[PDB]
Amino acid sequence: MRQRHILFANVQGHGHVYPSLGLVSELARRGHRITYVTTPLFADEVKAAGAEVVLYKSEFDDAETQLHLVYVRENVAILRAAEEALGDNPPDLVVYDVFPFIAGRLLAARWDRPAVRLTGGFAANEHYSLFKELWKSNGQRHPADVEAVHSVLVDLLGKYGVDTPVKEYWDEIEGLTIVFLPKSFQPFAETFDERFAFVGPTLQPGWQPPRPDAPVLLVSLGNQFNEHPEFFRACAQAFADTPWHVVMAIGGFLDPAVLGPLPPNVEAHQWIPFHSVLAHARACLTHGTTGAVLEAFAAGVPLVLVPHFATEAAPSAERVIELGLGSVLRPDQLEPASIREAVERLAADSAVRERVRRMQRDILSSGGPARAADEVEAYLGRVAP
Amino acid sequence: MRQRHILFANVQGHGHVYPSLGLVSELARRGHRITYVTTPLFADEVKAAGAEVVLYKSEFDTFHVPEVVKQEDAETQLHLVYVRENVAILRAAEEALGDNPPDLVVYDVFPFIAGRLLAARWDRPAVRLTGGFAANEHYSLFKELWKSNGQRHPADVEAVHSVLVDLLGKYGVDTPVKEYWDEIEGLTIVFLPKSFQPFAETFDERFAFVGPTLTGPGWQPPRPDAPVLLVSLGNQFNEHPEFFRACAQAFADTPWHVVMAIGGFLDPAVLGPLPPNVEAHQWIPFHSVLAHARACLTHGTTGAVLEAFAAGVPLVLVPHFATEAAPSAERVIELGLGSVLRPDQLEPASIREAVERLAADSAVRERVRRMQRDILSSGGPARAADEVEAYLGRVAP
Ligand SMILES: [Ca+2]
Ligand SMILES: [Ca+2]
Ligand SMILES: [Cl-]
Repeated sequence: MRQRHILFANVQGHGHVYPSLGLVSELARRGHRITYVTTPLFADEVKAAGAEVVLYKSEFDDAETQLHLVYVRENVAILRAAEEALGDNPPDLVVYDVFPFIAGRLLAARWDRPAVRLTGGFAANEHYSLFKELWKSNGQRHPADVEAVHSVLVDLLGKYGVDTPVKEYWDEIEGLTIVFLPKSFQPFAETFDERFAFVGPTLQPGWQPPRPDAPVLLVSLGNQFNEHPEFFRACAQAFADTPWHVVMAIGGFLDPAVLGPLPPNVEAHQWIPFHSVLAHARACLTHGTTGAVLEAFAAGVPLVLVPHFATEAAPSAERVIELGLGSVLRPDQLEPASIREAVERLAADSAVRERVRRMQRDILSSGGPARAADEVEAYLGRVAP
Repeated sequence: MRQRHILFANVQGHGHVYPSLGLVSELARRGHRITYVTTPLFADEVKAAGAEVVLYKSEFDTFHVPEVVKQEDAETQLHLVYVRENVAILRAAEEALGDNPPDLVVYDVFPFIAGRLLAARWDRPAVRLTGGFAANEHYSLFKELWKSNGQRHPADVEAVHSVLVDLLGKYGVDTPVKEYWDEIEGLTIVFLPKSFQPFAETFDERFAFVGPTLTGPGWQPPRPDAPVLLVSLGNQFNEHPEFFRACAQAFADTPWHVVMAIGGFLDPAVLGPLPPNVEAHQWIPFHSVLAHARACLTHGTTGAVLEAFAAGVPLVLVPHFATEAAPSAERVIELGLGSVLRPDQLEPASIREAVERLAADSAVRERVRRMQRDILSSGGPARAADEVEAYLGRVAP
């Protein structure tokens, strides 16, 4: 009955953009006007999803204070991009990813508009915060307790008539937070109140196994920038002369020729349709970021993780192990025979398999992009009648 | 809505199964028990979508080699295999569900005889699905095809008619065969945007035009403003390496960057050395490439067409590569959303000039952008699930 003008505040990067786009499309499907702040790198992708784009220039084009400060400057960059573009015509709603939460909430404070937080990672409240656990494990102070960071945030927050102490503002919970995870994957899930919606992951003729009885393995380390020909060769060697059929997605940087001849039961591709392979897979060998792990569990496929290939993968990998949904290979266990052994043990573990099938069920019932849009619209109902 | 037991009856084949799958998942998300009739070839895909599988044995396992080179009555044989395939699905579903029928039968248009007979015998409401044009008293793609082929309606062929009268009678149906064939379902979910439908204005509220299930490690172009062409002929069982080589030749030493998706049956090594601005892959993520593309050169199946238009990319069509592509291809040309190349028009220079002309055509550009908006506003699986749940509310709450 109402068209809403909805502004997305998001940082550039595959991991931050991709999970959001299903929601952007479902809201545009519903007749809402989507504006989305991003860089030229993701502009075309965001427009294809149905949104109008506001371009910002990314900063990513004492080491931790510098990581902290640039983080602040990136929020400032997105903040100023959105203000200049929208100007004397505020949107109805600000939806922002956790990374630019400074930008998002300040836009909402400056326009007097409600906001929604988006997260493709674990939710935070007073009982669990992944960010607090990370700072702790690295012996870092909370950024708010860092003078140089604290100083800039005081200035920034004052400009926007915010007098809230920096550490508290930092820890405030949004009116609504859409969490793109199934609830059972969330640490301390039971403590998370009504303002948190665990909606799960957003998600060519496809690939078909050449031999219908063959156990299928998917190997992927994402679309890496740095190249691991050695690992893919070791995987090829590991499953040569076994009943397995192995599909290796090597990304857009590595030339499949580089891997040399492959046996007939191993295939390598820069790009593969992941879900079509996972639908047939008995296991998946992967880096273990949140995205990768949930795609596998959405298809009921147990995991062997190699989290040293992905820096973000640590918390997600840790959770997989914690829940008994997969195993992990250390960098000293990457000889072909070791890879084989780990994959076979995991694939044969019927306890892990049943846990993963229950996770598949929890993903399915989570609700997806349609529910995430229903949540957005419902929220707008409450704070904007 | 309370959990319902919903049965999907579908034929095997990517073009029939894939568009249905978004709806399957969205219904399963809502708590519904989904059972889905298919073959082993698609059993994994359907299970991953959230359905339990009832297997059937396809006539097309062994009707591969009987009809390739025709003797006289090949036309009649084609109709008879269609009927047998409907019967294969009907028998499998009845055997599997036995004395415990589902609450609702959702059938694809190809097995409509199976779907409607299951619904009659079980005394249940039914929903029709189609990935192609809807039919009513004003328009029927099949009637136009038979007409253009100079062949009789299958109901007017003696061998087919006799089988069908007998089968219908076994389900307490004495409706004349041709009349029955044309009856309109209580609800039809059409996976097309309404504007793409011929005689769209004549379709009443029993037809929901929900559009294609939408698309979306991302591929990036080599320069920000590189003109990008996507070339795809689908997952061709046939080797057309010459065409891909011709495409590569066409754009060598031009600023274009060409991405060729050659499918899972062709080794890209077969193509030989490619120019540095041309890349070939068995699989590519179509959406990532289309988001940057200025044009798409494609066979013109309804699936591939709507994918291109979802991204606002105009098409150059080569429909002779896919017999299934003629209706969609003709619609694209009729609407001015693309051009077409014939078999004699496939020399490299012909390909390059055709693509350049199409990509520069502002009028096409604008009509395609209107089609993109239609598709984006069509509603998709969430709307399709809403329509199914609402229909249940009315006819079997
Ligand atoms: Ca891009
Ligand atoms: Ca299959
Ligand atoms: Cl129809």
